[PDB]
Amino acid sequence: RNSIMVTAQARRDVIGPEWGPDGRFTGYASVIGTPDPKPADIVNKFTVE
Amino acid sequence: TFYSPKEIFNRLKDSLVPDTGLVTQVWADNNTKRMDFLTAMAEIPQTL
Amino acid sequence: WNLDQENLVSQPRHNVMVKSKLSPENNIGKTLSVNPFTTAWELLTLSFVVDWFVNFGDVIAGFTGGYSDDSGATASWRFDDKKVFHLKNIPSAMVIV
Repeated sequence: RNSIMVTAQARRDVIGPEWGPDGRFTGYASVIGTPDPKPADIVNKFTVE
Repeated sequence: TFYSPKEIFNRLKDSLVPDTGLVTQVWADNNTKRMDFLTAMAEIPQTL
Repeated sequence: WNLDQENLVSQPRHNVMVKSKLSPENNIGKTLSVNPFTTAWELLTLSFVVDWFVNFGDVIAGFTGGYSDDSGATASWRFDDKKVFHLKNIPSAMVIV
């Protein structure tokens, strides 16, 4: 059961691996329409002269 | 959201300051060592 | 900002060092030299040898009077901090400083 916990916690892969061919799903999330884009992650750099 | 790296650098640069306790301790240590050295070299006249 | 940590913590490596020299007042110069003859004894002289030895003796006499020197000290810091912060209730948000 705790193994299934961790499996269900293996979710959050925005769109998890789809439902198994026999429904044998994994940590997975189902999308409705075009998923919302994630904005680009930025970098802030400074140089110590 | 967060600060800019340059602002953080300014904060850190203004924040740095020598530690009085550490400086005092190192003065004490070097003072003890220098007392030992000076006492040790007091016998050079005996060598000559 | 809802950072999981509400206070930025920086751990520097702080250096405190003091060193002194403590040398006397003497003539540690020319006297510290190789044999005036070494391989040049064939210049026959004894007066010059007397001069060398009397200079050495006078130098070794005039060293006791004075003894003092100075010291130096350095204050240093070096940063190597790379911290992370959860957005509170949003671990997906990643902030690296």
